[PDB]
Amino acid sequence: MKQYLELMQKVLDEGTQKNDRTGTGTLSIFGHQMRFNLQDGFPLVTTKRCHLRSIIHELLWFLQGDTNIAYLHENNVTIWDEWADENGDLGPVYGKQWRAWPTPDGRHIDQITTVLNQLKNDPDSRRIIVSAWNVGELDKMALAPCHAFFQFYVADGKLSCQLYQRTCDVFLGLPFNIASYALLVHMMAQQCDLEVGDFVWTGGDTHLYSNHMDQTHLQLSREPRPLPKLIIKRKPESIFDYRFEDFEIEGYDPHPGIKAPVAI
Amino acid sequence: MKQYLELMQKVLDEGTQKNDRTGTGTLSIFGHQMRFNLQDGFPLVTTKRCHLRSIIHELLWFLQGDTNIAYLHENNVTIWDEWADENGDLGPVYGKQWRAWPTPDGRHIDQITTVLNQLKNDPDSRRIIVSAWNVGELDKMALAPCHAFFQFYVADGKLSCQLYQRTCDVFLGLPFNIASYALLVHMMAQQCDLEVGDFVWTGGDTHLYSNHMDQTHLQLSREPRPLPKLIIKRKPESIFDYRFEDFEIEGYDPHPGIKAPVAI
Repeated sequence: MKQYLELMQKVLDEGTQKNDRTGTGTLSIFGHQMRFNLQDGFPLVTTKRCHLRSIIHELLWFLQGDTNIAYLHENNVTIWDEWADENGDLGPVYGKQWRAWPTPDGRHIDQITTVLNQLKNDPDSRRIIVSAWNVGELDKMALAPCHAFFQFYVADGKLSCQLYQRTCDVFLGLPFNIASYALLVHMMAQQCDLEVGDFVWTGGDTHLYSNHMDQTHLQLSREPRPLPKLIIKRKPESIFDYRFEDFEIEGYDPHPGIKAPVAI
Repeated sequence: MKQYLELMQKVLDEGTQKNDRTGTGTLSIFGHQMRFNLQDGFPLVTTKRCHLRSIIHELLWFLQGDTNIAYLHENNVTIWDEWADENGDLGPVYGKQWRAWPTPDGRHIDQITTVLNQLKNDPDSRRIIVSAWNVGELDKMALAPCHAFFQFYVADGKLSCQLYQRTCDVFLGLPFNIASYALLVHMMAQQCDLEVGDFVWTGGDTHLYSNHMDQTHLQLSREPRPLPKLIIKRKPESIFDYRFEDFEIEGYDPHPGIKAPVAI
């Protein structure tokens, strides 16, 4: 997409050379923001073939709040295998914080229900927020939250959402990340009888790995195509009742997929 | 400053009309980002007279972690009086989370020391973060964090910082907000023997109150002047040992101050 390709080019033109968790070098910039008007189409990259299968399953999994990968495994979703232990546990990652943030007084805060409550009764609230950045539980998580915090906003009958992504592998992870949150906005909007607004993506350490340079140049040589349209076949009673089959994508005509090799 | 005035104009041109905590109407946009290269000068607005007295005291107060306004009062800083109770308490606001985030297992996490530890031993970390958004303690705070989360970044010997501001009164609060964080970056950089980089400001619900429109148009008619220079007269042994007198501003030549009337 235009916004995505412009970010790739920006990292290439302005990125500084360094390293990551000590391994593969990277070109990186700090601080970036882009906006996707969801009324213009579902933001699924077209300059390379992407699939929504894992994205959808992971999101439904997040919303359920169970951090064991059992559900993902039953559906052959393996993106979390790398971080899961023998029992399939990941510690209190995303879902646990979204649905049951533990407080010092023994309570479990349901941030998703809280946000829906706010969108329904106080849509102009300036604190319709979900945070996965639970400082007191970071050490127990298999992975510190990458999509760390997000906020909702309502205006002119439309729901918008801004995500703060602390770290981002532009080539491998970003396409997945944008589609995931765009899907969440559509689901939240449907439950609130609102139209979709903008998805605002804000990033911290935004980078391209050195071994993805040829792949990036290849993608940049391709012309973006019209964005597809997301179709929600059913209207569930609540945000926790969506099913994999409820989602469909129309008019998706991407360029060939590009593999993303990673070092270990 | 150029960046500040451009935001004012953007809210005027693109802002949507609505309301706040039910009271004064506002013009607002959602999602914005601007960057201040601290090497170009200290970002203290010049199109209206600003003072750093309260800003400095509040920051030193944050760093100490005590949320009682006693210190502020002793120095005639009254910006928190509005929210403090009879005893001068505010609940677990900013400072408490910065220095002693309570965990469910009975610990108090010092995020400031953690960040300094990271800048010293792992400057390329993609999670050098401080969060004040403690979901489990929001109800006990006199005010939910407005400057909610910030992240540091190091490149080419320079320290950068990005702040996520969930809500922002562009006319009254923003000038204060930018200077406060710019000061923190300078202090953090000095302690780490680094040069200052960029301060990246990211906002959520960014607005202008209806009763600040004339004031905004007046400020927009004024030409920004060269930014001043921050002078740190001393080099403390740690981030917790700064004193009010350690800071001085040179070359500050602003336009006259503009009062900001607020409804109650």
